[PDB]
Amino acid sequence: TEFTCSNGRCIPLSYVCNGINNCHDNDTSDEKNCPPITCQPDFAKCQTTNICVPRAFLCDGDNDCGDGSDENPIYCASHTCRSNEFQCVSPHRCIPSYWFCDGEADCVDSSDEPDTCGHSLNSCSANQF
Amino acid sequence: CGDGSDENPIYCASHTCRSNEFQCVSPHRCIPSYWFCDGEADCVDSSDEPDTCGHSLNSCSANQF
Amino acid sequence: IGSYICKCAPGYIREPDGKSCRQNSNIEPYLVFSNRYYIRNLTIDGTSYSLILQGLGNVVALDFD
Ligand SMILES: *[C@@H]1O[C@H](CO)[C@@H](O)[C@H](O)[C@H]1NC(C)=O
Ligand SMILES: *[C@@H]1O[C@H](CO)[C@H](O)[C@H](O)[C@H]1NC(C)=O
Ligand SMILES: *[C@@H]1O[C@H](CO)[C@H](O)[C@H](O)[C@H]1NC(C)=O
Ligand SMILES: *[C@@H]1O[C@H](CO)[C@H](O)[C@H](O)[C@H]1NC(C)=O
Ligand SMILES: [Ca+2]
Ligand SMILES: [Ca+2]
Ligand SMILES: [Ca+2]
Ligand SMILES: [Ca+2]
Ligand SMILES: [Ca+2]
Repeated sequence: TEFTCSNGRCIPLSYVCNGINNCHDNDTSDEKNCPPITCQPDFAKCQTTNICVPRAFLCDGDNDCGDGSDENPIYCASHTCRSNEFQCVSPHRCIPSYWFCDGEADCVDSSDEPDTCGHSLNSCSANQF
Repeated sequence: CGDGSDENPIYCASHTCRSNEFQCVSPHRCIPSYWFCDGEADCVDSSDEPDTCGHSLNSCSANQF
Repeated sequence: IGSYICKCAPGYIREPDGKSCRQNSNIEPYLVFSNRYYIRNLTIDGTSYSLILQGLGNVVALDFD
């Protein structure tokens, strides 16, 4: 069930050609034998590994490439917000404006709905209960 | 950027061409379509105007010389 | 390597929990269910309960378009 590398370290056989040098060894013996890991259109590759990721992920704010190849601050810092959204002090990630005072923390910092929103009220139709 | 920080292949490889342009085998850089057979090498490889374009012709107005 | 990430498809945004997703459209999703004589409308936010139709004979199945 396992494969061994030049450093006296062993990894599952399936991991050998997964596209990441799991052995971290001098010879890079797990990936060294594997074929060309091509990447499909509408996908992108990461500087440190032979991984293929959809372009939508490139500036979504999540470290999808383990090396941080996506979310490169030069290209991704271009974002803007509050055209139809709301902003939070936590790492940038903007949410539809109506969402902020709705009564559930849409942001990790919960800055979307402090007491400043104002105390809640509700109403019903005249023919209802 | 001297380090090649710009032109990062992940982001910049998204380019497309020939909506209104023409393409050359030399490094990607597309030029307006009309430019290719105009008679001056708009591309470093001069692939924009090989003999395939066809031998040139010109015309003038009936009242001219 | 050493962890996982959760992704919400287009039209969905991700909650602080990381594991959960919420829907981006403003219109409230609602539930429609039918008894023998009634078709009822209930909102997932729990704020509203209303009637679609009454007096039907036996409403055994519903679908929408
Ligand atoms: C690989 O091993 C040789 C001999 O032990 C060593 O000199 C060299 O620096 C190593 N290279 C890397 C990249 O680990
Ligand atoms: C892999 O890359 C080659 C070029 O190196 C071709 O473009 C091929 O079509 C690619 N295959 C896949 C499945 O993406
Ligand atoms: C958001 O981005 C747009 C892009 O056209 C504008 O630059 C706008 O000024 C930005 N909003 C803010 C708050 O600066
Ligand atoms: C150029 O880019 C556009 C972007 O919408 C299309 O993907 C189009 O298919 C591309 N052209 C070619 C020749 O592939
Ligand atoms: Ca591997
Ligand atoms: Ca990302
Ligand atoms: Ca909220
Ligand atoms: Ca030319
Ligand atoms: Ca993992």
